[PDB]
Amino acid sequence: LDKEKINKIIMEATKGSRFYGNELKKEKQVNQRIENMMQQKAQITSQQLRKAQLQVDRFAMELEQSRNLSNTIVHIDMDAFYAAVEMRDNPELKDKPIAVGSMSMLSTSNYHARRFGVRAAMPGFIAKRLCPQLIIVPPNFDKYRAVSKEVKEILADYDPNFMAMSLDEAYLNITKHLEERQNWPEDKRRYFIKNSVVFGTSAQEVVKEIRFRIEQKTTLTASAGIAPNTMLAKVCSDKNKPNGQYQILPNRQAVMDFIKDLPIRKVSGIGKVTEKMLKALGIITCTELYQQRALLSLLFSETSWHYFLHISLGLGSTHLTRDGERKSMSVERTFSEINKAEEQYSLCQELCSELAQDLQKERLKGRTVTIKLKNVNFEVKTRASTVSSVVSTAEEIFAIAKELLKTEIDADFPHPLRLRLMGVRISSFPN
DNA sequence: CGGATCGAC
DNA sequence: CTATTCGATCCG
Ligand SMILES: Nc1ncnc2c1ncn2[C@H]1C[C@H](O)[C@@H](COP(=O)(O)NP(=O)(O)OP(=O)(O)O)O1
Ligand SMILES: [Mg+2]
Ligand SMILES: [Mg+2]
Repeated sequence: LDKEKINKIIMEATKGSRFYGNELKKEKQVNQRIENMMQQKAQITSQQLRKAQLQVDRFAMELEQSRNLSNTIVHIDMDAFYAAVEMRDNPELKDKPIAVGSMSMLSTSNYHARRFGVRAAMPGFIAKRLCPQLIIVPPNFDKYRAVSKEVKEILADYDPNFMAMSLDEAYLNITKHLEERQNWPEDKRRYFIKNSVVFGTSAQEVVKEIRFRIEQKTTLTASAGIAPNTMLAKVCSDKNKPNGQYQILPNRQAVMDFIKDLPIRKVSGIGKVTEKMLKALGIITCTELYQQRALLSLLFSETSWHYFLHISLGLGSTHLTRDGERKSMSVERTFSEINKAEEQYSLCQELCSELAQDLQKERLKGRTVTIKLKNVNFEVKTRASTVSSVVSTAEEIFAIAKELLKTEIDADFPHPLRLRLMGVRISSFPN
């Protein structure tokens, strides 16, 4: 299906739903927030622009002088992960458009199915109108967890302090390994086919060995970026996907040529909204994000343009900080409509139990409790409450969440809360 | 601290 | 029928 009929059936199948109501309502807030930003752009003077241009470029120099090309960062990323796993272990599904999910939602889809526009975060029933030969197949998370464990075993040989960002993804710092690998015999870097193969001394070659070894161990392909920092590496991981690599060599000129024409969306952390907002200023590539740096220092907060300047100069993180301790834990469930008050309490109590069980497993006790309610028109509320002494057991949590939900049914009274999702989150853990 | 929004997988 | 855990950030 073509790049016009896709958008045409999505609209055809979304039109007039309670969900699409809420999507239009979210679109206005965004367009308004843009309209407000264009009001500010109108009332920015020339003297302010030149006043900022100096202050920004004083900081840009502070960044540029401390640029760091000494480290070799790799990003590994599995291809069509949940789909690949399901394809691997069910031969029939190969050479056929699949998607892991339910009719309600799709985690992912394989590349065959992506040519019909079916993608991650699409509902099933829409993906079936886009492609009636789509086989939707339920997720087996425990397999995907097991498979991930198999790749993390390989990745640990190259950087034992690697950073598993997810099941399917990971940042590595292979700098220490590249120095050690320079003077290794062919015995230490030979691998047999599941008949023998050796891999070189270069970084390209280390990553070719890694990707090779994953394929022997899991029968799954992965893609990989190479670059002097994490931000770049993540983007060149996407470059030659599926089943490929890219290296941005460690020199300023090579960094900048890659950056030069790079759409800002492809940077991790710039998403749908930011793209549309910056696009209203005529910024689509990374060089344009640089040119407009001064203007941006006035329209956006300090950290937000501090980020945009790192992006424009091709900069990012150059050492992986061993994943820190969590700030919150949560559980939430979607269902067909609930509206009787006593059911909603029962349901909350159940969530507060699961959340207590989970805390039990990691031994954590928090001070803040936060319910989340989403009604049949997809309008989300969040209601929170922080307490002196920490809490942890199913009763203590429920005690607090009960009252927050009381306030909500009582506020809409005499009308009932017609809700489709409920959640409970605990936060404010100790030092 | 409470609440909404954004973004990633 | 049918649109799914967590950190970061901004603002009151
Ligand atoms: N919105 C979502 N909701 C639930 N699960 C999701 C999801 N998006 C992704 N996942 C799950 C399903 C995915 O298998 C897994 C990895 O996410 P990616 O790396 O972003 N996507 P993939 O690897 O499938 O394709 P490729 O990387 O080739 O683009 O996370
Ligand atoms: Mg992937
Ligand atoms: Mg992005």
